[PDB]
Amino acid sequence: NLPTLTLSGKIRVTVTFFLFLLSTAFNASFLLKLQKSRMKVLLKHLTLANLLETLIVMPLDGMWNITVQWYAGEFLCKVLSYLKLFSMYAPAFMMVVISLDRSLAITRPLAVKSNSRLGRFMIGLAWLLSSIFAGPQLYIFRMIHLGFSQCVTHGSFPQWWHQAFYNFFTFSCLFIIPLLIMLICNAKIMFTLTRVLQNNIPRARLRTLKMTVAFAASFIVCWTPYYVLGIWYWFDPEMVNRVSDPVNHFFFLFAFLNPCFDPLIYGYFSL
Amino acid sequence: VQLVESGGGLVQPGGSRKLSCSASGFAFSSFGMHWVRQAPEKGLEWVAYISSGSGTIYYADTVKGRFTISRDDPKNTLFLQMTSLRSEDTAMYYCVRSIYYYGSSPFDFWGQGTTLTVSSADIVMTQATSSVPVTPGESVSISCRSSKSLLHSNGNTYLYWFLQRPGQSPQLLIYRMSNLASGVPDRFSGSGSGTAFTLTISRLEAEDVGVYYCMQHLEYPLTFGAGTKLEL
Amino acid sequence: SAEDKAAAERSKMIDKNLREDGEKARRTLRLLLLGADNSGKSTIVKIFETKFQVDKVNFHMFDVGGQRDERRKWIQCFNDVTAIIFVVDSSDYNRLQEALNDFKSIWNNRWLRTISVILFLNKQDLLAEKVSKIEDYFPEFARYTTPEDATPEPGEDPRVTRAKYFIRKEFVDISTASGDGRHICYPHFTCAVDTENARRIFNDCKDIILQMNLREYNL
Amino acid sequence: QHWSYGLRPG
Amino acid sequence: ELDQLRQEAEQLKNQIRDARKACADATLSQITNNIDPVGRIQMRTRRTLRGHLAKIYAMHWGTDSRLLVSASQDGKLIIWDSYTTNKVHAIPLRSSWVMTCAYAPSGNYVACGGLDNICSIYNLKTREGNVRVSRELAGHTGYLSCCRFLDDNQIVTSSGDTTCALWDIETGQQTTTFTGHTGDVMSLSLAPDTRLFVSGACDASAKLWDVREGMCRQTFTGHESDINAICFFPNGNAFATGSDDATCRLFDLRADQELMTYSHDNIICGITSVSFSKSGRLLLAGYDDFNCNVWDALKADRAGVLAGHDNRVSCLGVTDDGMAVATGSWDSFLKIWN
Amino acid sequence: TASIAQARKLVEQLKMEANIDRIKVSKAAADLMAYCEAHAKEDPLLTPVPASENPFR
Repeated sequence: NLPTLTLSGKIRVTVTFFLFLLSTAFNASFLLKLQKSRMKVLLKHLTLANLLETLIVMPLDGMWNITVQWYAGEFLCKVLSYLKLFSMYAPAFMMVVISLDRSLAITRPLAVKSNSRLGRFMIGLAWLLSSIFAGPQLYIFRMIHLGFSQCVTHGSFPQWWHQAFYNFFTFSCLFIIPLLIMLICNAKIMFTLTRVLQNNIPRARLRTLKMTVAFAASFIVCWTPYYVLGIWYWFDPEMVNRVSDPVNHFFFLFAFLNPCFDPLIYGYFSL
Repeated sequence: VQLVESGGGLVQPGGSRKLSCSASGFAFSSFGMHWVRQAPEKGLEWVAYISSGSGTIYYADTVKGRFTISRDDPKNTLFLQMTSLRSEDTAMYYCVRSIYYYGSSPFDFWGQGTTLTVSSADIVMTQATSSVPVTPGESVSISCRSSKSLLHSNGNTYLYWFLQRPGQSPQLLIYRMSNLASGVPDRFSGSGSGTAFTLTISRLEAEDVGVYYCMQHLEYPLTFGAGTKLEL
Repeated sequence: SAEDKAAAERSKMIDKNLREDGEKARRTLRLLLLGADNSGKSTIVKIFETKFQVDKVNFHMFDVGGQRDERRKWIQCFNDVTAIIFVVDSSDYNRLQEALNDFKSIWNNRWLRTISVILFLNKQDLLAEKVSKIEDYFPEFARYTTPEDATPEPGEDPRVTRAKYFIRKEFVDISTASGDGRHICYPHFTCAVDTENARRIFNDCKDIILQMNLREYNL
Repeated sequence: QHWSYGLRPG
Repeated sequence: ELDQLRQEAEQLKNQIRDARKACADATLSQITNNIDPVGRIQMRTRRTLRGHLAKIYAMHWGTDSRLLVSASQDGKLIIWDSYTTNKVHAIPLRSSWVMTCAYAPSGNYVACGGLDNICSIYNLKTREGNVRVSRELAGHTGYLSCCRFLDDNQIVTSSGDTTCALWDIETGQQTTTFTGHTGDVMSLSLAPDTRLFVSGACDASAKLWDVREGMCRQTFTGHESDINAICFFPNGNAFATGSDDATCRLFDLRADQELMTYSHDNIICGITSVSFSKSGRLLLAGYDDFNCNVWDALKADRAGVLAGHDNRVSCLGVTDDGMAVATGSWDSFLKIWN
Repeated sequence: TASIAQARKLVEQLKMEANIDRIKVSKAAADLMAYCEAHAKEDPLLTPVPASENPFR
């Protein structure tokens, strides 16, 4: 009934702390490698954003899980629920920016490289859009009592229609749209390479196909289970009473793999 | 090089009238401009200041707001618009050029000015005497005292000497209390201890007769000293 | 510091003007044109300088023509160019060994390891008219045979096409033997009356920038 | 869970 | 009688080599075995001048150790101020290609030059407030590589046409012509007495030039490759060379011999600039491996490193009072190390 | 012809260079060392100057 620390939770928070440590170590090593070019700038900023998420969200998620109930303060919860979604948006926008930069470099090399403003324009706009679209969390989230404690969106949104609308908006800005633009950008890269073919062009074509499929697979694997449970709850809120405790616990552990996977995949498929 | 100033005439008290300076024969854009007034049978007084790019404008404590300084680079014409005119403002305003880079010679050339007739923390600087009779070939040394020390931290003493021969415009003899400007005879020399400097001439000649002047260019206000009348 | 403020203002103005001047010239492609005197040095595009426009990108050419030989030093200045245009006279067989050696020297220069080289086998028509009378090729030429997948121009004689592809083969072979994929040649055949050369240079430059971007992004 | 998963430690 | 002339030349060369061997009873490295070291000279980038856009090819220090002049491939000469990192003038260039830049001893003039085959003498103390080209020295057939003023009326020029020629600014005519070398001359350095100057060329040799008489004095053939940059010891008796074979060497006029090989195994790069510290204990030298070193002239061992640059070091000069060092590289930046 | 003139110029230059008298290398080395020691206090880089008198710091 009242959410407590069942067996499915101690393991969850232990694994969450383990993933925190692994993500921090991996991204620190990747930053050390990158410090020692435009691609370098974008990759370094992406790894820094992944550090921001790993150091903000995973400790937050673990703290709620191991230490159930959230009473630290309405304002504190509101700022933390801003920082969470902000650090969540940042990697996706950075991925989109990287894909756009690659597409502009390959498809239109002569003209794209002529403007150095885009080196700062896109990196600035990624953070700016993250901050601007991550705000709405401030007004909804808040500390809620009744005498259980937890920080929930109940009441802020008049109807479940509005909850579905906001959830779908964040879903689109998080998962569907960044993946679609990465796929489209790499598709245009492959189309341009094919037109050129129609020495090293075949090798680059193979590596771009590998990179597209690898990033798609990693992103999908990470954010499929998360949003499967999310959509189940979203359309049929009763699933929690349709109790499945390990289900409710262990699927949202994967979405923190994306901060872990980004350094590895980018380091292997780039440098 | 030559500068021209336009204006002159009579203006009823409380009225207004604008002075315009025309330039010919130098890069007006790379040079700043200054305005210096002088009441009839009186001394000098800095009026305003407009720099290249019009991004640094200074005004005298007794002109601010009323008088405004504007420069037009494309057509080489400078304006110092004037709103409120009083008897104390009856003075024949001059114009002066100045470029500020290391090794520069600020206040190098002076125009001729137009005779305008109307119907405390500043760095004050005093000159010892009003007149000094002399003889040809005699070395007469002027004395001048600075209320505030002019040896700014960068090691430069900011004192400028001048000479307004009878019926002409000031010509700069020394521009930083030690350096001798171009086109002036080598006889003129500058000396300084740090608070009160002096100006020396090896051998007075016919062209060396006039009224000398001093500058205190340490800070935004520029204070002149009552001139010394040299005759023989 | 009443005067140092104006000095800083001058410095800021000078910085602004320098930035404007740099902006005006960043988006212009640079090319170095070098070749033999007998060759069509200046007829390809229709110290010395030249400018031409193609597809709203400004090509900026150069032609030293001021030093006899031993280019080992003034070439260093041209290590940021987009492509080097090499023009060789095909008709003059007796003056082809020197051209080949010059191409080898340009390709194997330590300061040009990343700079691609365009190649214009100028005087193609003259070659077509030179084989025929008293033209034994000094090198070996019997062993060669036109590649089966050759695509000669319509109405091109087998002798003409085998000679043409032999010249191109010599130059390309000199180009690949040492180049480690960083820079690649782009052969072309041109005549004095040709007018398509600007398009060819534009296409070569696009390909060069494309491969530079591929290398930069590890793609 | 950037959403609220019931009264659970999202 | 080609054989007779060849035999005479061979005999002269053999006699010169024998005299060179005879005059060398010791190596200065041995004599420097009883001299205290200098230790690690850690220098920091006190000022970083960021005006330029393209690469920097040459620069010179003013007589007051305060004004700096730099030439870059963007066709812009900038007269800096080391004490306040603020520019004074930005002289435009007719020819964007520049390989030399000079600053007059009296601070009045500044010279440029490059592939345009012409040396331009600019006027700084102009009554009209804009630096103007006083004259263009356009008698050369090759590309200029170094200009250095003697006074406000004579400038020396090294041109890849294998000839150096002292000029006269007023008449714009080649007052004297030096026609000895057999290859491109890349740099020259003026002696303090101003009655002599040296020029090293791409034939791996050096020659000292009698500015007045017009005939060379000595020929030094110690290098295995080009001689990009040459310096002149302040004492007026030695000059240090910078070659492309990772080697810097020391020569002495009176001895007329080689004295040092400032080189190391771990360097396989080239030397683009060379300069001497005021007291002569430091022989600074730029290098192609993105950084410039600080060699001890006497011991010849390295005594510091200046790793602030991320491209070829192209120029290097030490003030007339020894209070600073400046290094310009293809990174479009200048750094004043103290 | 050109070759004869070139050879004559080369031999003349070699003779002129050989005609220069030379001093011993040890004396030159001593001169260099003496000059280096003489102005040891006048080289800011060799002996880091006091931070007060340094015009840059």
